[PDB]
Amino acid sequence: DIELTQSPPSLPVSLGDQVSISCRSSQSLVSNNRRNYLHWYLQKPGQSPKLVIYKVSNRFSGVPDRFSGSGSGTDFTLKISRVAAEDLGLYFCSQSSHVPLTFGSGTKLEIKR
Amino acid sequence: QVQLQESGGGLVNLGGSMTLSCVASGFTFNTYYMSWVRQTPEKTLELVAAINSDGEPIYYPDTLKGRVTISRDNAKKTLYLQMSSLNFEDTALYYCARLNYAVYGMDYWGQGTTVTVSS
Ligand SMILES: C[C@]12CC[C@@H]3c4ccc(O[C@@H]5O[C@H](C(=O)O)[C@@H](O)[C@H](O)[C@H]5O)cc4CC[C@H]3[C@@H]1C[C@@H](O)[C@@H]2O
Ligand SMILES: [Zn+2]
Ligand SMILES: [Zn+2]
Ligand SMILES: [Zn+2]
Repeated sequence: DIELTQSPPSLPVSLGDQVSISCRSSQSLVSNNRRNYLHWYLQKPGQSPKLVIYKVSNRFSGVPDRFSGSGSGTDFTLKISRVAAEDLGLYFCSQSSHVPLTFGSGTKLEIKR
Repeated sequence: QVQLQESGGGLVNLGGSMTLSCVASGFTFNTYYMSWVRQTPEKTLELVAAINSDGEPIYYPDTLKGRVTISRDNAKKTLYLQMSSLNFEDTALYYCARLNYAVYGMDYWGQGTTVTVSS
């Protein structure tokens, strides 16, 4: 199936940092009619996954302007311009371009040492 | 507000069966495609099954094929998941997630219900 490799696995941050996390697709998301159906979820600690962005760049309902997404083909990026405590948790990318719908290896956003 | 509340998890012996429920509120349940996603201890997420608003399964992983059933009760605004012959690998956090037409994917997710397979 389509493997979604997220880099880095873990990202230590300071509040107010601007970060970019990556999602690399094992196959092109532009090979069919469903071009770059690549979404991002945030699983805050002790909470359910929440939709952040879908279809690369679309901010879901309630998602602040500090979040943005880019990419086409196989390399997608999620950028957070001023990390807040509410942004910490596990970020999973997801693809619905090819059957079946798959989930990424995750990037844990956590406070730095 | 869109709400999804899963239930039915607990302890199951090796080779046992589980029946999960997910009661929906804050939206017209009957017009939405629904899914079950499990999260292993490693935090890995995997789609277990998806069903159209008509009550027709639209996806099962080849591996769970034969031991899984996804159903819905539109009138009770409830989604179900049945799994048999549980093995150690079935131990997970089971989430019900709504499917969004514009996303072509999950939008809202419940709180999950834990299934712990035992020996
Ligand atoms: C899981 C899946 C990718 C996601 C696809 C999806 C995602 C959202 C969705 O939204 C639903 O869209 C319906 C429609 O298209 O009319 C609307 O009526 C509903 O309100 C809405 O819940 C419908 C569908 C249809 C089939 C799903 C695929 C089946 C698998 O093979 C594949 O891996
Ligand atoms: Zn694969
Ligand atoms: Zn794979
Ligand atoms: Zn196995």
